[PDB]
Amino acid sequence: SEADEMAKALEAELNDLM
Amino acid sequence: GPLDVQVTEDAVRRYLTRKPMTTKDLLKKFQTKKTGLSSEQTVNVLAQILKRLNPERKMINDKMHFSLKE
Ligand SMILES: [Zn+2]
Repeated sequence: SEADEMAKALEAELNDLM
Repeated sequence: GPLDVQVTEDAVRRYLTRKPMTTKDLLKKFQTKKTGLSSEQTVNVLAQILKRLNPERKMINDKMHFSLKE
């Protein structure tokens, strides 16, 4: 789902991404 | 009704204070269909908020949940 993608993107973002 | 769904630290804090939530759980509270925000804008502002709040992290159902519930 899109929510799943956004969640991964958010969690990956928390690793100090963009 | 003067003074709707907006991605704010206040809102996130209130949700996380009520109960532990995963990243997916939180994202569901700020749907792009209501904010009009792109998925990228949503992820970006939520990231800044979660970084500042640095909520406790609890494992529930084998999944990490953020929590401000004591
Ligand atoms: Zn605690």
